[PDB]
Amino acid sequence: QVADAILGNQMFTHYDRAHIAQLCEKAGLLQRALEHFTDLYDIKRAVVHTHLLNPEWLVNYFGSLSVEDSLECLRAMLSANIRQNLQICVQVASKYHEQLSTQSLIELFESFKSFEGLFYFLGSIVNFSQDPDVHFKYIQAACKTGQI
Repeated sequence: QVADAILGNQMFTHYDRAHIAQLCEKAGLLQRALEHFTDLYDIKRAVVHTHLLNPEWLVNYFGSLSVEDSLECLRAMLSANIRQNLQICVQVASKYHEQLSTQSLIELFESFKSFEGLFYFLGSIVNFSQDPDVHFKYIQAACKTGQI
C-alpha cells in the first residue's frame, strides 16, 4: 500500500528498478506492476496482460508512449483484437500518430479490417491535411460499410 507512495517519494530513486520490478512481477500489482513492466520492459508480457486485465489508463498512455514499438503493441492488439484496444489503439494513434502520423500505422489498420477507429481518427487529422489518396483510401474504407 505504501509501495507506490514510496515509489513516488524515494524508493524509486534510491532502490534499484530491476529488482523492485522483479518483486512486483512476482507480486503482480498491476498499477505498480505496469510501472515495473515499463521499467522492466518484458514488453510482450506487459501488452498481453494489459489487454487481458482490466487496465489502468495513464500508465497505459505512458507505456504506450514509451516507444516506436507501438508496432509491438498493435501486434498484440491484433493478436488480442478486443474491442477494448480498438478505439484505444486509435486514441493512442493520437499519441504516436500525433508525433509521427506514420503511414505504417494507417497501414496496419488497413492490414486487418479497417473498421472505424483510425478511420474516424484521420477523419479530422489527415483531413484538414493533404493526401488526396488518404482521403481516397479513407473513402474506400467508408465503403467497407457505406454510409453516404
